[PDB]
Amino acid sequence: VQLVQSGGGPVKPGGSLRLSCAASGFMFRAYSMNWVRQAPGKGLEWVSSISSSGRYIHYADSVKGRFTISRDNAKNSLYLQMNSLRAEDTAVYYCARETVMAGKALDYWGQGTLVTVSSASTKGPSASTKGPTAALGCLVKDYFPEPVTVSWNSGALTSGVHTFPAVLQSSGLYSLSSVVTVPSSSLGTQTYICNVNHKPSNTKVDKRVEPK
Amino acid sequence: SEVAHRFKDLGEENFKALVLIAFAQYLQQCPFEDHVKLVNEVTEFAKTCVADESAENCDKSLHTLFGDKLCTQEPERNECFLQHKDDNPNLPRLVRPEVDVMCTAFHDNEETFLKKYLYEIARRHPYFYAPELLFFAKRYKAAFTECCQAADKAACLLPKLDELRDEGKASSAKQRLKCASLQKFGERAFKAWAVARLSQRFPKAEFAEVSKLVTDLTKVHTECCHGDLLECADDRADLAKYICENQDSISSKLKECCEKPLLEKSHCIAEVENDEMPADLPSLAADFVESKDVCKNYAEAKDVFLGMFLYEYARRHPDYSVVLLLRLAKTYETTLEKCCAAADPHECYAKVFDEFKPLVEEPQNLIKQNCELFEQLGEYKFQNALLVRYTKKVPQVSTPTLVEVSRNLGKVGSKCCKHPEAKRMPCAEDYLSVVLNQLCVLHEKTPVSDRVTKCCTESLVNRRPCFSALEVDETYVPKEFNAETFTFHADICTLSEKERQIKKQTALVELVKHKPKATKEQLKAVMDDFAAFVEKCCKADDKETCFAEEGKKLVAASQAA
Amino acid sequence: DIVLTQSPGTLSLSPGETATLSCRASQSVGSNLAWYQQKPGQAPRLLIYGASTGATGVPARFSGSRSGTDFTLTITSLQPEDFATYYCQQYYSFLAKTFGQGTQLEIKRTVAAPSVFIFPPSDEQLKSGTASVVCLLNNFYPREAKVQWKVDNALQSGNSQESVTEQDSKDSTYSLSNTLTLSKADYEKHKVYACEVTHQGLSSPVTKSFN
Repeated sequence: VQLVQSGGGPVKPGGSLRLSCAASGFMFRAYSMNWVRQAPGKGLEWVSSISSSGRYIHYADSVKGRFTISRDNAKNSLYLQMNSLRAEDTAVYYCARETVMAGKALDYWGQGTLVTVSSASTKGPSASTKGPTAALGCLVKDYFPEPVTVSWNSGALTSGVHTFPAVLQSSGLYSLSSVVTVPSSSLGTQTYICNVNHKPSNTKVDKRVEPK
Repeated sequence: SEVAHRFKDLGEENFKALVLIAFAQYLQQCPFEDHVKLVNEVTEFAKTCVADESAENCDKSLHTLFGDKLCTQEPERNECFLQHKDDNPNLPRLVRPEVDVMCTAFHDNEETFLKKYLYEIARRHPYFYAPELLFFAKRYKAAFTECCQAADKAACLLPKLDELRDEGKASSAKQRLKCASLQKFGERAFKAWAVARLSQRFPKAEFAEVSKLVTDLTKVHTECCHGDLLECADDRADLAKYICENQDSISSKLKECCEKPLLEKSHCIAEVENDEMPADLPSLAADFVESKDVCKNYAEAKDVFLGMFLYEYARRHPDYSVVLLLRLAKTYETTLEKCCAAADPHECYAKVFDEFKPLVEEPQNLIKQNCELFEQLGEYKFQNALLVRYTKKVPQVSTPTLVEVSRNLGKVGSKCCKHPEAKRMPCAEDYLSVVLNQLCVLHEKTPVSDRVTKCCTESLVNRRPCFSALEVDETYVPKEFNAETFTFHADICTLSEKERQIKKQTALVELVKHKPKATKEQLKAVMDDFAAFVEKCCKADDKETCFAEEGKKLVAASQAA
Repeated sequence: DIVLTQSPGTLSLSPGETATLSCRASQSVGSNLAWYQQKPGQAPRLLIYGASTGATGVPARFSGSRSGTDFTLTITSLQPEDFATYYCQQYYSFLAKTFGQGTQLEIKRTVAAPSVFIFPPSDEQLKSGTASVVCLLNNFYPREAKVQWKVDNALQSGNSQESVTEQDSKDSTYSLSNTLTLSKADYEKHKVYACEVTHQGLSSPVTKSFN
C-alpha cells in the first residue's frame, strides 16, 4: 500500500501548483481520498475529500473557490489543483486514504509534499563557519525554500550533532545552525567538515570548521 | 461509571424497560413480579453510582453486572448464557382477556400494564429487536388509550391488537434471521447481506459509505443479539443521527424520516423505500469483465473487489432479492477463482454474466408458478397445497411445526402476488428466507430431519433452492393411521375460521404422514369430504351425535381410498 | 463543521506512567472519532477509529473511550516511543472533517542546566556585510529558557531569532540556538557582546561573552 506524492514546491502569492498522489497496493477505485495539510510547527488541517467515483467532493472553507480536487481512477492517481495561492496555504500537504468500511478515518498517509508560498525565490545558502568538551558548528544562512540537509564528516560524525530547526528571516530566507560537541583535545587532531545540501537550488557545500 | 452514564442518558422508565426486556429474553420462565424486582435492584444500584461513581462496582460494565445479577467467566459467560435462549418456550398461549378486563387493568396502572406487555412478548421472542419492542409498546398503549374511551371498545381495540400481533410476529422472524445470520454463519455473512440490502436501498451511496453503515449495523445487531440491549439501543440511535446528517450522500427518501422523534425516526429509516438510481451508471462489464485489472484486483484486494461487485450489482437491481444477489456474487467469485489460474483468464471469464440468466429466472419461474397457483386456490387452499408439498419433503418434522411453517409459506401468495410482476421476487424470496429460518431454528432445538439439518446448515443463501429441490422423502416410514386426528367434537363449531382451519390442516399433515404417496387430487378428495362433514354437522340440531356417527363414516371412506 | 478541542497542549510524564488526553466535541459526533499519532518529521499514523477500536498493529496500552461529547485517549505503560503528538479527528459532519489542536507527550526528566556557548561572526560572513552572533544552549531540561543579548551591556531586543530542537531521544533534553544579526557596520561599532541565559537549572543568570 503506497501513496507516492509529487508536485509541490515554492510559488509566489497568487500562483498555482498541482499536487499528485500515485497510489498502488489497493483497489484505488473503491476508496475515498483526502488531502490534509500541516503548516510548519502547526496542527493538521483537512483540505479536501473526493469519493470513490468522484461523485461527492468537499472542501474546507479556507480553500473553497481556489482549490480543485480530482482523481483519475484509470491511473490510480489523486490530484489537487491549488489556484490563487496564499501565504497561509504554506504547509506540508498529505494525501490520505479513508478506511473502506471503518468510517471516514484516514488509515494510510503519503510522505507529504511541502508547498511554500512566498515572494522569495529559490536561493542556495551561504555556509559560514562557527569555530570553537568544545562546540563548533556551521551557519547555513539565507536560503529558500526549505529544506537543507546537513551532515558532518560525510556522515561518520552523528553523536553530539544538533541541527536546529530553520528560522524564517525577514528577508523571506531561512537560516539554521548545525553545532557538534567534540572533545577539546580532539581539536587539531581531527578535521571537522560539515556538508550542506540544498536540493531546491542544487547547492552542495563543504565547509571545514577549524579552531581560530 | 458506564451504568450511571446510561441511567442519566435514558431516564428511569426507559432504562427500566430495556433491562426488563433483557431479563425476559434470558430468564424466560421466571414470573413477571420476579423480573420487576430484579429490574428494581439494578435500577436502585444505578442510583447509588450516580451518587458516588466510586462505589462498590460502579466501574464494572453494565453487561458484566447483568450476568452478575443473572447468576443469583467472561466472555465465555455470555456465550454460555446465549445457548439457553429458548426459541420454542413451554409457555401458555397468550389468551388476551375480555376488553373490559383489559381496559380495567390499563386504567388502574398503565405503567405496569405495559411492563407486562414488554415481559410477555420478550419472554416468547428472546431475540426480538429491543428498540422496536419499545416502539410496539407505544402503539399498544396508543390503541388502549383510544379504544377504552370509544363507543364500541372491542370494535376499536381488537382489530388494532390483531394487527400488532401479526406485525410483531413478522418483526420477530425478521430479526431472528439477522441473529441467526450472525451466530451461525458469522458476521462476514451478515455484512454481505447488509451490503446488498443497503445498496438496493441507497443506490446513490458510495461503496465506502454503504460499507460504513454496514459496520455500524453489524454492531447494532451484534449487541441486540449478544444481549447488551442498552448499547444496542444507543448504537442504533447514533446510526439514525449519522444517517440523517449525511443523508445527502446516502438517500433522498430520508428527509421525511429525519424530522421525527427518536423511536419513529429509527423506525422510519428502517422502513424507507428504495432511492432512485443514479442515471449515469455504467454497465458492470467495464470494470468487472472487460477490465485489465480483474485478476489483479481479485488477487490483491479480494474482499474489497468482491464486495464491490456485490454493491454495484445490488444497486442496479432492486428488483432482485438479496439472496439472488448474494448468489450472483458467489458465482462471480468462484468463476474468478477458476478463471484467474487459467492460461488466458479473459478468454474464459468473458461470459460470466451469461451464468446469471439461469440464476435469475429460476426464482422468477418459481414465484410465477406459485402466484398462478395462489390465484386459483386462495390463501387457505394454497396453504393446504404447500402443507402437502412440504410434509412430503420432510415428514419427520413435527405436525405443529409443519402446520405453522406451511401456513406462513402460504402467506407469501397473499403478501407478494398482489405486486406488479417485476416487484415480486424481492418480496417473495426474502419472505421465504424468513419463514425457512423459522423452520431452521425450531428444528435445531430437536433435530429429526437430516434434510432440514442439511439445508439449514449447508449455506444460508441457497436455503430456498435447497428446500425447493427436495423431492418426496423415500427414507420415511409411514405413520400408523391413528383415527384420533379425524374425529372432531361439536366444539369445532365455536372456533374461528383460522383455528378451525388449523384443525383441518393438522389432519392433512397426519394424513400425509400416514400415506406419503397419496396423489394430490386424492388428498383433495378427503379434505373436500372433510369440509362438507364439518359444515353438515355444525348445521344439525343434534350436533354432538352426528359428529360421532358421521365421523365414523368419514373415517371409513378415507381409509378405503 | 464541528470543533474538536484538545487538552492539554502538553503532557510531561515519565516512561511507565499513564497519559490521559482529552478531545471535546462541540456537537455530538457519535463514535465517529479517530485518534492519530505523529512523531517529528513523520506522517500521522492512525491509532484509534470509531472512538474505541484500535487500528491493526497499535499496541494494547492505547485505549480510546467516549462519554457523551468528550473523548479520552489513554496510554497506560508509557514507553519512550509513545511520546509524540496526538490529534483527534471527527468524521460525523457531512460538510467537513475537523481535527483537534493536538496534545504533545513530553518525557519528564530531571532539571538539567544548559551548557552555554557563544560564537563571534566569521570573517567570511563579515565580508558579506552581515554579522551573526550565535548563542548555543546545549542539552538542558525543562524546555523553558530565556536568552537576552547585551551588546556593550545595552539590552538589545528585536534583532534575534531562537530555535529549539526536539527532545533528544537519548537524554530527553533540549538544545537552543539564539542568533543575533546586525549589519557589519553596526557590528564593528561595539566590542562587548554578551549572551545572558536564564534557566531553572541555573542558580543565577549565566553570561558568556567575547570582545
